[PDB]
Amino acid sequence: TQVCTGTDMKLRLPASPETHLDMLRHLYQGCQVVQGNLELTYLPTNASLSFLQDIQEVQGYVLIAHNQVRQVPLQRLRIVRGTQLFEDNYALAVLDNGDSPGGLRELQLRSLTEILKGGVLIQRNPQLCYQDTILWKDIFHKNNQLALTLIDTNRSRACHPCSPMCKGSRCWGESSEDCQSL
Amino acid sequence: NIVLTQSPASLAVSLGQRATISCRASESVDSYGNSFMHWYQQKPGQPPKLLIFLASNLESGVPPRFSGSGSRTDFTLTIDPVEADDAATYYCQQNNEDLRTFGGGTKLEIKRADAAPTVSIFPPSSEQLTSGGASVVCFLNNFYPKDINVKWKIDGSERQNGVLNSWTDQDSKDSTYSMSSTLTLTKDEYERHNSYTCEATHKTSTSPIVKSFNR
Amino acid sequence: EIQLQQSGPELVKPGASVKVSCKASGYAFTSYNMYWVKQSHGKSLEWIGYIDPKHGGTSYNQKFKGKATMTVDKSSNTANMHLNSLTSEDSAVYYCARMNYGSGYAMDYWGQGTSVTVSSAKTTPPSVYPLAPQTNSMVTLGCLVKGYFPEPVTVTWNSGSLSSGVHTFPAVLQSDLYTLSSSVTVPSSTWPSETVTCNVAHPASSTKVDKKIVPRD
Ligand SMILES: *[C@@H]1O[C@H](CO)[C@@H](O)[C@H](O)[C@H]1NC(C)=O
Repeated sequence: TQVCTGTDMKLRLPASPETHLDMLRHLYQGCQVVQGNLELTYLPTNASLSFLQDIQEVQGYVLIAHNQVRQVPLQRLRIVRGTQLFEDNYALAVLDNGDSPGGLRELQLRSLTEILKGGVLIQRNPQLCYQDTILWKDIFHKNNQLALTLIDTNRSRACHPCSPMCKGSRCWGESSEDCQSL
Repeated sequence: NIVLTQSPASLAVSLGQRATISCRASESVDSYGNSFMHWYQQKPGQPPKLLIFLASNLESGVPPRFSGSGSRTDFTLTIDPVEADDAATYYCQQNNEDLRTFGGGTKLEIKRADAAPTVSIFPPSSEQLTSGGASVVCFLNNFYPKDINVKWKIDGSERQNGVLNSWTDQDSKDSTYSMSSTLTLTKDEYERHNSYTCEATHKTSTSPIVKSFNR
Repeated sequence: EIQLQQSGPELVKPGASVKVSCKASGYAFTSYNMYWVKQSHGKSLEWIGYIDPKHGGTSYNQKFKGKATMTVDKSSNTANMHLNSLTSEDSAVYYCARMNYGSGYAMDYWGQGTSVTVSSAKTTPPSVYPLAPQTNSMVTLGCLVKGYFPEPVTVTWNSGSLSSGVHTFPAVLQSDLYTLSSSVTVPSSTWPSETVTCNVAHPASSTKVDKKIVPRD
């Protein structure tokens, strides 16, 4: 498969919106396996992110933070290995996305079935729905001994229920294609 | 859940001998080229202390008399040479899954030479008698092994009811035990009789050690 | 040096709740997860959960979900564990312990433990009685500490200047009262010529008493 190298920018503000998006597009276009951390930060509402759509594996951690963009197209992401972790604890960190209102509306991690190491931190995403419905224990791998969670569900909009097609009312978004594969 | 089964549950080892404690896991505790097995020492009334981490790594500051070996489902803590300060309970613990589990513990008794108890009997205090009660106390101090029999005799007749016994844990310096036996009576019942005796029978002699007083 | 300082022993009524605290010093508190562990008397260690102090992520043993709640107070470098709806089966020693990533997530520094007693029995100070004894070269003296609740008491001899040769026995509970004894052995040349006094502190009843040992007839 096509591999790319990840970043280690964490929450630092980029030097320029243009050079930032250009760097991410050139890094991840066509990429399937990120050998490193997938950090997606400070992206504005009009950001074109189709270049992420082939990512299937992240070897480090995924950080989605300080974005106004309403969707992040990671529907093909199947595994986060967590060989590096955000704050040495979290394999998936979704932070401060927000503030039509800006801000991530759904995670839409339809293919995510395994986190091998590290936990899940979801904080201060005022338009984010459904993150409380996910059974994270079905995603943490059996040898993941940092399977800790903090899922902030405070939000500023009312969420429509998971699709009635979804078993156990667990979903990554409103669509019947967004049910959690359990 | 990974179940950890320690063997033996207790053992007695003499100074200078080798102690071997085994931890058998119900499934592998290995992943990513690591054995997620650790070992702790807990002295009575203290927190556990880390000895060995990741099956074989000696924790800094721990004497190299301690070592760990093994892999997959079978692990061993070795103490060689055993020293008096090793009297303690030892635990294995794994975290190859998020659910941490511990073994049931192995109690290590230090085998020293047998020692007879030093026996002392004490009458009820005038203060307690003034309050209406009457406790007779017998101390049986610094003996080994722990097994011991105490008998209370009142005017030559044995009394079993109303006796409370308490043992210390094995001493970390001299590897002995001590015990107290307390016979509690009412003042009026205490005043019914004259001779009070505690008789200590211990492996070190066929003859009991007898201490007595007359009210 | 790294230290984890836990709050003192707690007596709580059945059905109530208790907060156990664990103050960390000697390292960056928010850079390490904190484990919580239960040990019932004479039993093995049980994992309750662990918490990340920086962002508050938690992982609980399912067995303790909803009995225990872990929180942190970063300003005071303190991890707290709240136990709710307490029963007799919650009487135990509770430990905090630091998680070490590099050491395979081992528990490398432990607090001293907080003993929680769940009970309806009333706090009662001890009665302290002298145990007075000669022919021998060493003489054994003692103090009987009777009828107190809850644990613990602290027994010293000569205000702590007699520390060698002491045995303080574990307390035994009877009809909601504890009793224990303490013995001290000294050269017959130091008693009765010089005085020997036990001092018994019982913090839960805000008492501390002295009993001088005088020869029996
Ligand atoms: C997105 O919006 C910003 C203003 O917020 C603008 O400067 C930028 O050129 C826009 N980008 C695209 C691709 O339209």
